[PDB]
Amino acid sequence: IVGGYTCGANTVPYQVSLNSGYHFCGGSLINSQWVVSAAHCYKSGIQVRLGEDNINVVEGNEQFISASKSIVHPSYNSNTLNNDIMLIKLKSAASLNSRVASISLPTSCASAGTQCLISGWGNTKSSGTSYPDVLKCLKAPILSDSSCKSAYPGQITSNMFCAGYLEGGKDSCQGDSGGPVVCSGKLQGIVSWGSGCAQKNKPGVYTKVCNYVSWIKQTIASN
Ligand SMILES: NC(=[NH2+])c1ccc2[nH]c(-c3ncccc3[O-])nc2c1
Ligand SMILES: [Ca+2]
Repeated sequence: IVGGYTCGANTVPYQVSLNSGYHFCGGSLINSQWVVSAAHCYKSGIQVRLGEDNINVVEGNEQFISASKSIVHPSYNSNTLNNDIMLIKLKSAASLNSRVASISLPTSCASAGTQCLISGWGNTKSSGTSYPDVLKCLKAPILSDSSCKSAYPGQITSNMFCAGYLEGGKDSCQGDSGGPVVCSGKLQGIVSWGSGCAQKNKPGVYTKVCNYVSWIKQTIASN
């Protein structure tokens, strides 16, 4: 997260870290056995880490559970990143409490102007790599579709939305991929891509979760 602040241990109880010997992506807990992340974060050998704050120290509240299966959306395109969403089922359910909690799926899409919270352990520099130990937060608004399409002409599908600051300085970055964009208590986006990090006129692009709620409910219901 570039231009963000330290969230505070366990203030974001639905944030998960996807780990394969190191942190590589974020994700959101939506029920005690399912996590939603981005299809480009897929790999085998994923351990889901819940109740995390400092990812390099065990401090208490952490739950490490291995993933039983990862379901990348059947229509995910790795060249356009359209349908960039993946569901991970956990080997055992997580114990929920106030430090580990699920986030709700939306009942409607959000409008531009809505302010949202983006969090993650990804890069905090736009030029160079500086990964934090603790979780960083950034509050960003959803931009209008014209500013998003004018920024990435021909690269935005209707399953993507832009959120961020056109003046630059604040944005999500690598390491944040797969993580949450929560607005008014609902999971509205997933960190998917952007051109560099925090660059002027290059806002972040997120998977528009409101378009996958029926798919998520049907896939969890049949697995
Ligand atoms: N500007 C953003 N909001 C953003 C978000 C996620 C990213 N992930 C990446 C990224 N991911 C994997 C390898 C290199 C990257 O620059 N760039 C990213 C940029
Ligand atoms: Ca820790």
